[PDB]
Parts: sequence; structure tokens; C-alpha cells
Amino acid sequence: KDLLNVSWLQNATMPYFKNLQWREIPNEYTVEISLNWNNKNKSADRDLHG
Amino acid sequence: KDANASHPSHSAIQSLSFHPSKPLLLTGGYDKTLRIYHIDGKTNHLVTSLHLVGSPIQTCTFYTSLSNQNQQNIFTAGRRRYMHSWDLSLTAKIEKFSRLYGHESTQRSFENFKVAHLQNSQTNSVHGIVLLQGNNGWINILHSTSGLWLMGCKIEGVITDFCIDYQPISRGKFRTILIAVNAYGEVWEFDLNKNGHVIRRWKDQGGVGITKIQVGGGTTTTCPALQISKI
Amino acid sequence: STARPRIEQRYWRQYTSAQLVKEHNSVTHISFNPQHPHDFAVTSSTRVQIFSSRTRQVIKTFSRFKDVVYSASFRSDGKLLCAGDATGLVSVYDSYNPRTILLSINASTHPTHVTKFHTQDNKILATASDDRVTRLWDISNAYEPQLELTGATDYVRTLSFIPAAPHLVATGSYDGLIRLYDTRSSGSTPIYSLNHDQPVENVIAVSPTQIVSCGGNNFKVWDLTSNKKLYERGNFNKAVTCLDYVENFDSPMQSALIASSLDGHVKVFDPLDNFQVKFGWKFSGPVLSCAVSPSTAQGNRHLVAGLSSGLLAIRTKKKKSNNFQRMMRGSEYQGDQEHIIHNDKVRSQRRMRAFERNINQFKWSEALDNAFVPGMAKELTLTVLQELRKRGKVRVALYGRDESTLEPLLNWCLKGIEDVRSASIVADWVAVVLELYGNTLESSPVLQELMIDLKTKVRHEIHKSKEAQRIEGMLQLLT
Amino acid sequence: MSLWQLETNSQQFLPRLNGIIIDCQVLGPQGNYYSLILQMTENNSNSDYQFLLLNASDLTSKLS
Amino acid sequence: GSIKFWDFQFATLNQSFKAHDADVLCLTTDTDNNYVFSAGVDRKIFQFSQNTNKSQKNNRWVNSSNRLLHGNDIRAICAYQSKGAD
Repeated sequence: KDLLNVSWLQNATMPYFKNLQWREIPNEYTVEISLNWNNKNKSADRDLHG
Repeated sequence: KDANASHPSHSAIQSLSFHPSKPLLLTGGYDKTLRIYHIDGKTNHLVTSLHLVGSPIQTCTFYTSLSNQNQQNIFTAGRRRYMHSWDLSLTAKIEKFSRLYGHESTQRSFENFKVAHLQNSQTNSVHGIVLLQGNNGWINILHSTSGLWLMGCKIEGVITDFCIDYQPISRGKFRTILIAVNAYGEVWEFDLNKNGHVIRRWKDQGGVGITKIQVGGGTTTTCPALQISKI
Repeated sequence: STARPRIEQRYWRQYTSAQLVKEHNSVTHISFNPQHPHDFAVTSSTRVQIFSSRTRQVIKTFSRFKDVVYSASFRSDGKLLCAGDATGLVSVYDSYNPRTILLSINASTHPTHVTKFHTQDNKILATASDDRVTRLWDISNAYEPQLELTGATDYVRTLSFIPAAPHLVATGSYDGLIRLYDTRSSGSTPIYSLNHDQPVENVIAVSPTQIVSCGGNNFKVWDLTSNKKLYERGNFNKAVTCLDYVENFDSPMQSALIASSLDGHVKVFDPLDNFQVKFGWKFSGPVLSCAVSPSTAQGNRHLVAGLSSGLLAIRTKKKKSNNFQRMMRGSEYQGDQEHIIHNDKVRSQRRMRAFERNINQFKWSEALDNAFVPGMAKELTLTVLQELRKRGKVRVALYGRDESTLEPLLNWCLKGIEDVRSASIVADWVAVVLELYGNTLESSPVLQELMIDLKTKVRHEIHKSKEAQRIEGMLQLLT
Repeated sequence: MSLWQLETNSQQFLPRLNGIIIDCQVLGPQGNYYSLILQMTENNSNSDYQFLLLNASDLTSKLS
Repeated sequence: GSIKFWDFQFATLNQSFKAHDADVLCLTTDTDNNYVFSAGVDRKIFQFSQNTNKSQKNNRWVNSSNRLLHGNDIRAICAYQSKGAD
């Protein structure tokens, strides 16, 4: 009742979830998710110029 | 299914490895993007894909510690004078080994290395070793956790390749041996759990230039053990 | 851990390759291709010469004129070109093909001084001779102009248009009196006249709102929307002969305009901050026709100077196998469509030098030696002497040397005492070496020749410093 | 920071620690972390030390 | 300068020391090989030791001591031992 849980494989085999509240989202609806695409690997020890 | 088909590669495939227990394949080529796939018989996908600029990698492999099995360090190396270690933790933290302590004049490259366990044999601090090739007759055994030069070994004549053979001693003790060849094809077989000094040496029946030596049957680099008694 | 520490006018003076080509007579004025000025024309006597941006000599020319020719002008499309002569039969003919003549139409029998096309229309051409009337001929039917643009007191001599405003033609005569006619008018009156004083040399319109006229020993600006002057400049020996304007080029000045004034130097003002020169560069005498190329010369950019003698000065700025390649194919991918990207590069820095790494490895002796050689720079020597005095002990830097090593130090302090910023510090240098090395000069009596030579020139220099101090004392008294 | 390999009797350096090293050891159980104390006596007034450890991998300092 | 110790049987290297900074020219030892003393044209005589039980079990040599007491070069050394002199 008024909750929708969706599931999707984030990496190649690990299932992530999302609990969308259901009645007040629009008719068509896209869910953005955070996803590493071209993220610069930043150390916990170096600045911009390293 | 073609294991590159989900996210393809562009250069050649100069290194290809498996995780020792987890269902994971590693692919590494000259386009300096080491990918890792989750592989299965139907549709196999890309778990992560690390890219590292300015370092076209030649050989790269998985490694787990024998003691507590929760390390999962990739090691990768190309034609340059630095190699990289990685503790994989499902944003990555990778270290760049370049500190050559004893010998600094024998590596024009890091492009051939193996990884191998060893015991301490007075205590039992079972730990890793990177084994890098050199240029004259040099192959240097480092540490895998720290990065210290453990020692080195030079054979007479040009190194072409080498491999690692373990053997059990007691219930809980074992001994590692390094096998190395020339192009001429007379091999040195020396243990390196004590200091690296030759305990056997013989000669292959033939070959003018031999290219590649590989040991197998028991455990090795490609089939590693998990418990120390399982070696 | 960390690393180790390390211890405008320039744009218009990086203009070089200034070559000379002497004509057989003076250079009236020049032209530029408006869509792409990679070629340009100069108006020699009885020929027009056209040059490229690459070979820097004549790539084409026309020389079957019969009299001295005055005006060369491209149309805005940059395909054909007009030329007015002293005969008064103004000729238009196609450019990039000299040996054809499109149409040679007579103007008035007076010498047609200027002739330029419409700035945006491709079929109407303005001519002006000494008939005290200028004409807007139409090249479709070149039998009579549409406009007999009369209304002059004497000698209409320089034409221009207004760029964005089409119907306004700004002509200039030898009366001051810059007229600007409407092309829909009767052709007898301007709507107003601009009051220059001298006979105008030529006028251009640098804006759709502001024109600049030049005539006599000062040039004027003129607003057209309100009939206003905001500016003059007159720092020239003779009258400002020719003008030029450029917009949106590669400099610390967004747009420039130059005035050339028959006195060697040509001046580069700017409508960014009301008409100041950066620096003007001289030439070899009376500079009559001088201009740089317009905006879309694309890097390679030429200034030309045709003097009243006739020599053109041109100064230009100019900015295994398949199987092995397939073996090393993946070299340019650089991480585009995959997850994370590492970057851990050390940078190949500026070229560290031998004296610098001598300081880095405490190689003080050969650092001194690399300082005192003629191959190295003088200010580099001053800076390394200052820095090694500030860094290290001069005693342990000179702990074992002799006079054959000491002599370039004295030989360069010989000329470096006269410096303003390193005088007392190189005096401290020779003070330390003579403070601890008297035994060497009393064993070998050689280098006291340089000591006494040093003494007499430093008495000269201390006299010079004393008299300079008392002259600024004169300033202090006459404060 | 100078570390000697004994069976060559030679050394790996670490050049600019911007101070004066007072105490140092390795303390990883497999030996991956060097704990040490800097002091940087550019002011002689106070014994103002500086605790830091660094990895054995590329000798990069973690948590000064 | 690379004083290299090779093993007799198996014809292999055993250790290396690039401690000499010039051309080595001469080197000697004692009766049961507890030491080896080398010298060359760095005018430095230096020692390597194999005395302790760890060194004689693992057959290991340490660059024990080093000593410059010369002016230009070495071109010959030799050594002698007795119970009256060493």
C-alpha cells in the first residue's frame, strides 16, 4: 500500500534497490541513480596536481 | 558467450586472469584500461573497469593472502618503470610501487612479473612476493604488502622466463622454489624461503632459444591455494 | 615528504622578417581582400602588384596601365578589383586573373584619385576625380552613374562608406569639410558636414557610429549620430598620411587602428581606451602608405609600408609497419567510456642546469666554475652569487682553491662592481676571498695586478657614486 | 628518512621531511606502516613535535 | 667495483656488493675464510665478514667495515696469519 520497491543490478551482479513512494510520482517517471562513469580517481592523500 | 561482448576492448589482450575463489575475470591490455568482468555461461558483464593513464599494462593478476584471505590485491605492470597494486573494495585506492632499494640499474621495464607466497620458516609470516625480471640475469623478489626489496637472484645468461614451485614440508610448513631459464636452456632451481642460493641446476635437452617455462600439476600462480595446508 | 624549491609591446615587437622591396616610384596606397586577406595589392606606378601571405613577393600583377595609377580596391566579396589612374579611365577587372580586363569605364577627364566599391553592395562603385563631383557608378550598366553626387567647394579626394548604415557615404575634400551624403537624396547636399581644418588626407569609418578623419599634422574623430568630436591626436612631424583599422585580433588589445604620418614611426592607437599608442616603430624615411592586414589573416599577419620613395617594408608575424602499429594500437584511447580514471603523473619540469644541480648536490666548486664562464648569462651569474651567499658558507665554498681558480671571480667583479644591485655583494665576495687568502697573493704576486686595477676603477666608481649622491642632494635643496 | 638494507649495507632515502626526525619504527604486523615523529626546530622555544605515519608502498604520508 | 661472490659448484652468483666506487684490483682472505679484504683504485681497503653462526649457516657476507688510509691507489694487497702475528 503506497510503496513500490524496485530492484536493479548496479554492478554486474549485485542487486540494489529503491523505495519509491508510489501515488504522487508523475505518469512517466525516470529515476536517476548515482553511477561511476568517468569519475577521476581521487586519493585521500593528493591534491589536484598530485 | 564472448566474454568481451558486454563492454569491448580496443587493444590486444596481454593479460588475462581469474580470481582464485570468486567468479571474476580480469582483462588487461595495451590500451591501459584494466577491466574486470563477472563471467558466467549466459551473459557476462563488467563489474568495474579501472583506467590508468600513461601506463600501457603488459601483465596483471589477482592476489590474495594465504593467511586471512581478505586482501584481494591486483598487481599490474607494463613497459614503464613502475607497477601498481590495488586493494579491491567494490572508488579505488591503488599504490604505485617504484622504490627499487638494492638494484636500480637492472630494470628497463617491469613488464614481466609473477606473484608468489612464501613462509618465514622461523615464524610463519606467510606473505607475498613480487618477482620482477631484469635485463642481464636479474630477477628481483620484493614484498607484496610493503614493497621492500627482499632480495634478488642473478643467473648467468639472459633471463627468458621463470616460474614458482611450492612444496610441502610438514602439516603447516612449506617451501618455495624459483625456476629460471636462459635462452640457452639450462635452468636454475633455487629455493627462496631461505636466502636465494642455487640448490639445483640442470639443462634442457635441446632448444637454441627457449621462450617460456611453466610449471603446473600441483598448485601454481594460475591455480593458487587458499588454506596453507591446501598447498 | 615534498619536492625541492627552484630559484602588449612584446606582442607588437615579436613582429619580424621585415624585408624590403624597392619599387620604381612611390606607393600611393594599398588594398586587402575583405573575405580573406591572404593576398594584398600595392599601387605602384603604371602597375598594381599583388602578393601572397606565404611567398612574400609578387604572385600576380598587372602592368598594361598607360599612366600612373592611384587607387586599388577589392570588392567585399573579394573576386574582382578596381583601379583608378591618372588618365581618368577607371578600370575594374577580376582578381586572381590579371590578364583579363572586365570593364574600363571613363570617369571625368580629371585623374581619378580614389575608387572603392560599396561596402556591402556588390554592384555599385564610388569614384572620385578632380571634377569636384563624385560618382556612384553601377557596374551592371556602366554608362552613367545613378548619382551625380555634387555639392563640393573644391577637390573631392577621399571616399568611404558607413559600414552598417548603407545610405551614408562619407566623402572628404581639400576644404576640411567632411561631407556625408544620403544615397536617396538629390546628391547635392549632405545632411551635415564635419569641420576638419586641414585638407583631409583620408577618412575611414571605424564604427557604424564613429569615423576617424585625418588631414594635416593632427587627426580627428567624428561621431555621426550627434555630429560630435571626442578626440584628436597630433604628435607627428608631418601630416598623418594614411589610416587603417582592425577589429578582433590576437593581442592584449581587442581592436586597433594605425596612423602613418611621413615620419618613420607609425602609431598604433586603440578605441578600447581612447587612442593611445603602445609603441610606434620607425622605418627608412617618409612613410606614405602603411597598413597591417585585417582580422581574418588567421595567424600569419603582415604589415606593409610603401614609402614616398617607394620601398615596401614587409614585417610579418607567423605563429616499423602495420603489424607493429597493430601491436601498439591502443595508445590514444585515454579512458573515455569506462568507469574510473587514474592520474599519477610526475611532470617533466623546466630544464635544470648543471650549476643548479651543483647547488642541489652541494657541488659548490663547480657551481662557482659554471657561474664564471662566458657561455652562461651575466644576470644568471649575479643571481647564483647572491643565492649561494644566502645559502652556504663562502669559507667552505673557497676552502681549498688557488688564484688560477680565483681569477674569473675577480675578472667578473671587475665589471660587476659597476652594477646597481650587486655592487656591495660582489664587494663582499672579494672581501671574503682577500680576508682569508692573503698568503696566496704573497706567495704568488700575480693577481695583485687585478687588485690594483680594481682599486683605481673602484676609486672612479666611488667618485661617480659620490657625485650622484650630491646631485640628488641638489634635488633635495631645490625641493 | 634513511633505511639501510643490511645485506647490501646500502640505503633508500626520503629527502625533505621538513623537520628533524626524533623516533621511528615500523609497526605493521606484516610491516607496512612506518610511525615516526618530526620536530622541525625552526623555533627553539617549544618542543613542538609532529606525529605521522607513512605507507611502505610509495612512502606517501598518511595522517600527518 | 662490483665485488661479486660466485658459488663454485652450480657456477652461479651468490652475492653482490657495489660498494667500491672504482676499479677493484686485489683482494685476499685468511685460513678458514672468516673474512675477505678487498682494495683497488678508490684507495679504500674494506672488509667482508662471514664469522657468525648465521653467516656460516646461511653462507652470508656482510659489508662490515671500510677504511681509507692511502694516497692514490692500491695495486696489490696480501695478508698473513700466525699465532704470533696477524
